[PDB]
Parts: sequence; C-alpha cells; structure tokens
Amino acid sequence: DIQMTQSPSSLSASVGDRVTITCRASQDVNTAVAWYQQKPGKAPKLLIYSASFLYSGVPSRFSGSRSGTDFTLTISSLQPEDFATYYCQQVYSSPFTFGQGTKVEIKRTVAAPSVFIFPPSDEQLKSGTASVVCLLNNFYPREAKVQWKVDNALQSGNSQESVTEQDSKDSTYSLSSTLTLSKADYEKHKVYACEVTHQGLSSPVTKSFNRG
Amino acid sequence: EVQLVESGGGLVQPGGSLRLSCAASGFNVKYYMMHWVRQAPGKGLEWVAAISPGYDYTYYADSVKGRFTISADTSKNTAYLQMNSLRAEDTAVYYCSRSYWRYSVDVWGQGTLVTVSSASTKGPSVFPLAPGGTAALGCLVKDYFPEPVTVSWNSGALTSGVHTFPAVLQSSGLYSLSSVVTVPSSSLGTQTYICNVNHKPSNTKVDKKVEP
Repeated sequence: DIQMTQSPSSLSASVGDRVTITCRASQDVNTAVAWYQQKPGKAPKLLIYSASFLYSGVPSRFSGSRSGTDFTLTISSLQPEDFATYYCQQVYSSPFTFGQGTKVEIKRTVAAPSVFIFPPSDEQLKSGTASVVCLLNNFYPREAKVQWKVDNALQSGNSQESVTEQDSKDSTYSLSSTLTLSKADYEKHKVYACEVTHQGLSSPVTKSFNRG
Repeated sequence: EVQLVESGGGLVQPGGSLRLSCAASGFNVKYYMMHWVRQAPGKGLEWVAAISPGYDYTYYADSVKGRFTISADTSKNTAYLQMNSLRAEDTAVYYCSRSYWRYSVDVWGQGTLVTVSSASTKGPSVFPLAPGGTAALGCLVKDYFPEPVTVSWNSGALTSGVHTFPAVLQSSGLYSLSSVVTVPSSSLGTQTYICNVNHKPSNTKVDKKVEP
C-alpha cells in the first residue's frame, strides 16, 4: 500500500499570504493525485485534479504542482473563508489512500473574549443535576485558559470545553466551559467563578455568582 | 444535476449489519468507478472500497475486507456498501464518490452518519441559560444520544451572533452542548427568545423560552 505523507499537519497564515502544503507518495503514482478542501460539517470539494489541473469553479488562488513523488498545493493569497482541512489522495493503485490532512487556520489580530457565566436553571436542579456554563465569545488566538473555582477552590476533572470552528467571516472563536456537579454538591457551596486568561486581556477576567 | 445521494445510515448495534446506498443522478454508474470513503468523527478521510459496475471489479481496504461488500446495480444507477460485523471503529460519516477511468474523484455525496453503539436512543433535556449594551443567553441541550441535534433561535428568525457549540461526549456516554446568542440588553422584556431543539433520532422536538 502507497502512503501519502502530508506536511504540515496544521498551519496558521494571515489573509493575503502564500500557503504551501506537501504530499510525499511512498512510490510512483504518476499524476494520479488530487487535492480536496473540506469545510466543517461538509463533504470534500475537488480543487486540483491529475496533480496540476484546476477544477471548474475553484478560485485561481488554488494551484497544484508535481516533482516526482512530491506533490504541492499552493494558495497564493489565503482568504478568511479558506479555513478548512486540505487532503491529498492517490488513485494510482488500491487502496486509493488519503493524506492525514492539513488544518489551515486564518491568522488575525488578537481579540479578547467577552466572558459571561450562567448559573444552573431551577429545572435542572429539580432534575437532580447542576451544570454551570462559562462563555468566552469572539476571541483570537484559539489558546485560552479557563479555570473553575467553587468557594475559591480551583476545580479539576469536572469541566468540559467546547470551541466553535473559526468564523469564516471574522476569523474569531467562541468557547464554552461547563462545570457539572450533583445537586447536593451544587447546594453545599456558595461561590461559582470561571477565571479566564487570554493574550488580549491585560489580566485574567473572573465572572462569578453566589447561589441566590 | 450531477449528484450522489447516500442513504441507510443511522444508529446500529455492534455486531450488526447496515446496507448503505449511493444513488447516482446526471450520469450512469456503468461508466464510472464508485467509491466509499469514511470519516470517524474529528478524524481524516479513510478510503474504504471502490467498484467499477461495468466490469464488476472490486477494491477493499484491509480494514473492511471480508466484513464489508461493495456492489452496484447499473439498472438502479445505485452502488451499495453492505457493512457486517460492525464495530465502534466503523462509526463514521460514510461518503460515496465518483471517478472516471484513472482520473481523480470529482463528485462527492452529502454523506450518511453511521453510529455503532449498544447505547439506547435518548432525547435531550433542554434548559435555559438566562441572560457595551450586548447580553448573552442560550440553552443547554443535555444528555442525548446519538448525534446529531439541531438548534435554531426564534424558529430560524434569529441567526446573527449565534454560536451552537460542537457536542461533547460526557462520561455517562451521552452528548451535551450549548447554543448561545449575543443580543441587545434593551430587549430582555421586549423580545422573547425561544430555542428550537430537534433531536431527529429520538423524534424529540423541544422549544424552550429563555428570559430573566
């Protein structure tokens, strides 16, 4: 089986920049190599066919070249919407193998998060469980530290993070931290705080509430 | 329209069988090579199988050989993936795709989600996240299986400033997610905010009003 080794696994580039993405085939595959773009939630779209031919309706920014067993996908000028995983594929011999992919992120200005905290609803507590939700809205870059403190004790292994895909129009991120407790655990403490550290804040931002 | 339409996915028990269908429009499959490609959630593209219906000749990844059978009926313009001995590993969006001769694959279907799990269907519990002049509010969609779930706001009327987070698998083996929206604070008793939650797999439509 032929391996397509794709470099790099991830990259961050500003709009306007040239981007180079590499596939090394472990054997001769002639030109029978193609490049696909896959946006979040979507099927891949063909960009470059037969190693160097631009597929219909695809912007001229996208180009493909071959040097023996090495294949190169180039974006001339990024664009905020080019946020996607790029894969190459070989159709020379079965199995018709895919690269591991390259996640392209758009680099932009630092933007601090708006921080909001939401106490558990009455309804949930009556269900017998307590979920506390901390929102970090519209920030760049992705790297953000969220810490939970109940009665000013740092918590661990009781929060789950989830983060939107980069906005295709303004390249920001939003993130949720959700602290989940028993009703009894929720009602034996008074103070609930998420403390946010991010490059756009001069100092950590804490949003908190007291039950009641 | 040149198009591929996958069907037959859904939630299935480990050890069971599932027949996927790939219905071709705008071309006859006799003259094309038809492929199955899968994506485990968050992972890359793995090529699975291919068939040339005009010659009955078949290709399989070792990962599925013996267990899976790719076939086609040119009189139904449809290719099939018969999946047997299903494993958790086989949980993936299954895409079918078309290639001509030794040319690269050009058209992809939308994909069909196959979830392999012994865990029962479970509708979400929906709970409010009660609220310069911008306020945040949302709903926690908690304790559902399997994926996916849709959230809209104000029956799709409110789209601007909405972030539906990706689901996270909690330790109980149920998913949970928050949809959040940033609105003007002036409208907290003016405008009512409802989130519409559709969990099609459990046939659960839930509408929850959120207000202070």
